[PDB]
Amino acid sequence: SPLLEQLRNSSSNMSLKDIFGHSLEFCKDQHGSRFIQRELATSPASEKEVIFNEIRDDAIELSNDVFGNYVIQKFFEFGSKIQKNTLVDQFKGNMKQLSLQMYACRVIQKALEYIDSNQRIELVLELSDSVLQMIKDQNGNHVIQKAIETIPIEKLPFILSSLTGHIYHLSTHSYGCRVIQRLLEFGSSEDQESILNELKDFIPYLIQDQYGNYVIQYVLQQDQFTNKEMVDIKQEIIETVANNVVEYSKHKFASNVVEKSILYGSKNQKDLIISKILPRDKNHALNLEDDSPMILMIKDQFANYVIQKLVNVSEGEGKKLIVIAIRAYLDKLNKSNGNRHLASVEKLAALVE
RNA sequence: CCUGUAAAUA
Repeated sequence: SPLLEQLRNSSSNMSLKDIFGHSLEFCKDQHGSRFIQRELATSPASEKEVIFNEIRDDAIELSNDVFGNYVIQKFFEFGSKIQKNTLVDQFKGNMKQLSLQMYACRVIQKALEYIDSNQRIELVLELSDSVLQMIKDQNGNHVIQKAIETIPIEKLPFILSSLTGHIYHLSTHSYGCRVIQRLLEFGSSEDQESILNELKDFIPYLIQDQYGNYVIQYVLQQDQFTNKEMVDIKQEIIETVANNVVEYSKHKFASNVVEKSILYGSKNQKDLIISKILPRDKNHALNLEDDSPMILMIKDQFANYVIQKLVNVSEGEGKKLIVIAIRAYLDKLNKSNGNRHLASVEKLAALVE
């Protein structure tokens, strides 16, 4: 169409008043769309009204469109109350469907950010029986997370109530762990208790899972300002990591949990873990065996990071023994003859010097 | 080993 051509072969520019014929067709076009987005951020109310009153009947369709969905979003960002209310009233009865669409879910997500608190819950209530389905969906899990971020959890009882029995499963799912992380962050002390109870028998599996290990890390980085349940669970995580320090350190996923353990654990919790790897004295340190924790760790692709980490978080008396042991390991390999130049040794080398 | 993990748009 001619107007679209007058746009591209010119970018004395056009403005929103120039396209009163062809807004919908401008919105469904990539270039037309970026144009409208740009004008909406700086146009007076009158020009915004004219565009809106023209495309409003096709809001749902635009919400689903690859290029149009941004134009709908800009109306939540730069729109008037009257305009926002109108779009919301077109969403009523359609939450689930929109939330599952690849593009419209982005509009829904933007809307929750901008509409009034009552309209948020009003829309989200439509998902009250589809929560599990929403969390497993590639598009719906983000709407769920957004809902948790924008609405007070007291207004969202149906989220957790739909999850009980499924919490461990979800904590090892790709999307489930994100939601779980949000429920914990934004949940009441009781919600957190309900969640941590379904996990506290499975910390070993969680620590070594490709998704669950993030849930563990999130619990580890909490402070003792939190509830009675966090404190206890944070201890079982430390205790469990203590009992397995070496094997976890050599684990692709669990090695990250050991790092957070020693990074965010209390003075005692930390010493509990380090006392598993520390050479007994200045002598053991100078002459370690190839099967001592330290050495098994220095030589491992994942464990070397946990060693580096220990160097940093180490107190004077333990730090002392750790450094000398590392220095010693470089010597042996250095002298006797193939050449390695491994990055893990290079890293330990310099940071010691 | 120039060393190591997670989600839907132009």
